[PDB]
Amino acid sequence: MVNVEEIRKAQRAEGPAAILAIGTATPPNAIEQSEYPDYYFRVTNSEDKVELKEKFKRMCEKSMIKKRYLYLTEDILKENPNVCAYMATSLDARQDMVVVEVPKLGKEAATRAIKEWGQPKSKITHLVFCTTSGVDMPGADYQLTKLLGLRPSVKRLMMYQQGCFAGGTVLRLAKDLAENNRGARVLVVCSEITAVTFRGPSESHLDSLVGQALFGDGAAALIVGSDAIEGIERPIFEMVSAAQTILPDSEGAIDGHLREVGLTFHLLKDVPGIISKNIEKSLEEAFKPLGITDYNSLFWIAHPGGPAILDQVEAKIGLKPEKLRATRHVLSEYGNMSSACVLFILEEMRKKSAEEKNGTTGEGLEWGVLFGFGPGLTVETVVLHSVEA
Amino acid sequence: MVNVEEIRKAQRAEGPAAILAIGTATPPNAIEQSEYPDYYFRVTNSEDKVELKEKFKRMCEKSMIKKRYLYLTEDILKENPNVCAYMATSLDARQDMVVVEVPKLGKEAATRAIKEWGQPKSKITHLVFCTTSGVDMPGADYQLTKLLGLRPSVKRLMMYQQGCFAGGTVLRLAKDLAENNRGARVLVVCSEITAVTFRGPSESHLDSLVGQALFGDGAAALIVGSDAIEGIERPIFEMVSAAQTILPDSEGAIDGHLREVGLTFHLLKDVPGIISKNIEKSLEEAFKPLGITDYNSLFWIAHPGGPAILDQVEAKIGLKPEKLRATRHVLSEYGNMSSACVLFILEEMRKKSAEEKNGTTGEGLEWGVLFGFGPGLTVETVVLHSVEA
Repeated sequence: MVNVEEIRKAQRAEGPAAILAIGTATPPNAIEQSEYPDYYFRVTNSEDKVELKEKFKRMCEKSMIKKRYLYLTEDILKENPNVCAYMATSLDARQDMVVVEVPKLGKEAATRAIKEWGQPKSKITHLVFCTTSGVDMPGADYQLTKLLGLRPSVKRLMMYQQGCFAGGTVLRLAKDLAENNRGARVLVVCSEITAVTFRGPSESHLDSLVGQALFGDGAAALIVGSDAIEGIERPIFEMVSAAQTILPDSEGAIDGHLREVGLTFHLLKDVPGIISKNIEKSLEEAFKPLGITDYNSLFWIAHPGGPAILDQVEAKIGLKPEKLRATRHVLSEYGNMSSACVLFILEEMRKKSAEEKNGTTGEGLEWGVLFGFGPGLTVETVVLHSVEA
Repeated sequence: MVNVEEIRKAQRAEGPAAILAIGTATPPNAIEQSEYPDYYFRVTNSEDKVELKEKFKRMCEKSMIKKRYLYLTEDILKENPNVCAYMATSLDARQDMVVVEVPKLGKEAATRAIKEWGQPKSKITHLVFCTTSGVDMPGADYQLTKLLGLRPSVKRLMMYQQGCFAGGTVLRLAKDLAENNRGARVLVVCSEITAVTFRGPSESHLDSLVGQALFGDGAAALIVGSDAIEGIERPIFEMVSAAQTILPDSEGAIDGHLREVGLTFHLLKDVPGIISKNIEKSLEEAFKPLGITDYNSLFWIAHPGGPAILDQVEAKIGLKPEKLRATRHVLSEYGNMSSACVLFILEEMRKKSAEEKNGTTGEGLEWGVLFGFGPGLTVETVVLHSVEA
């Protein structure tokens, strides 16, 4: 009767997966980085710590961040004083905020992506939801499904407690979902809210302090699919390959623990040095098979974990000073939004390329690379193809 | 130069994903269910609550569970008295146990699966790790990678805080990973440790009490891959399709929150009734395309959330009394091991089928169905194809 070989050929999709739409959203309130050290040491009641404040001023001035959007307001902090301490029990209060706000912000981003896409919500077949802020059952994927009114039977993948590399991961995931399933349209959402990590300062833990200087909130959403319907859907970027690796002997370079005091962060040794030392190996594995050896001929998307990472990668690889313009722009305007960052950078890049009338969505270039960096020292490497503009 | 269309055709695999190996592992200590009511009310210092103890006795006697394996021993509870209270802050103590024990147990199962597979560990290209017990960064996937000595560059998917349906989810995930990537061999691990949910009894929360009667520990591992190398690798079950849906108007049927007191569980209304009312719709969606309408002609794997779910599905669908033998056997010998359960049942089924000299790994039958049930009231439905013996 029926053969699994024929079933398999019919159920799989045809060509490479493409990003068909992008949307972004942030909390309403942006705080200027120039103002943040005064603000932070005030609402954490740490004005006594003059030495520490001077270090944090340097951190914020060095961050190359102009502003960040933050769900956490002074009013919310007044209501939650255990969140303001370096270490006070506050996991429940932080969860109460984030289990609601993460899918809410994610919905805002998704609605925008779906608007650009222009297709009925009912055509979405898959949902990949990613966050590093909070956990619950059922998860944020379920909540977003309900908020948006997606079909029941949407195939969901809930990616919790992922960390900063996961912008690459959700792309790796959506690629396989879209390419292996003929009519698949994958909604991808990364939604990040720093209420789970915000805390007061400790002179014993300066690395936690740098986190307070860098992390901001935001959500990004994509529609990903193979075999775009002509005249109706329009690819923006196509995916070619997606890799992931653990950088050698980088054990506790970036750690995060979910405790009674919320999510703690540890950031040790030469994270910028570790990434810079190793990144060319990931470049070569990705591009040597394509016959590409000049990395300046690529359009670049890198997770802006901090400006020192970008600077040292640029110096190591010998990138022209403007290659990381898009990445530095979202670092400047949004700060480090963990997993969502890299997707904001894709949006920045295709918008700027259009306004500057480059020939393609990737700054006029054909091939590009997207990097996520995060705990494990994990690096995600996605090879992208631009589309003619 | 090179065209992405040809690259795509070369980089994807040919046939359907197959389970190539199965391994399981449990903590060393099993507690007889006949002894559990006395034990539990003793170590939680609740012997005063005679009324509640009799209720719990009814629960354990009704559970159709003979024993469970438990990482938590009386010695560990004595060292962690805040875990024994119904409500005491204890998340840190539970995380400390589970962030270590979950990948440790997973490694045991994985080593067993790899032994059966018989191929070098270095041939593993992907790792899907699933747990509902604890979260950390980097995750249990990173830890398992380090424990097993997998290649860096193994492509990892860390599935946290998933719940009891996730045995289905990891199959759904591994299917797309294996089928979309030509040489891919996917290590799948589900590892579940109930130290995160163990707590004392409360007459105000009887639904928490049923969890104390049902949940046990365990880990299961699979190797999944397409295009098995003939004479070297041996498919056990092949995957045909994988679906996921949210049962209508089942809102708070199964909830779990991760709080300062650990993981709390809420289990409301007629979970068995909700599942039974809706399950034929998932059967029909899965099997109508294959021309199959007699659900007794399938080999069955169902998540044993409780014996009432099994009994009511059986009655509703009109299943022969022996169809759920394999599922009921692992319920009896292991209890409810959340996401790992369904994988233990696959192992039971193919082992029993072999010892009974049935014509196939699925009790002599060609087609089968695997169900995962969990929060959202989510049901995962996987269509399986057995292999000749």
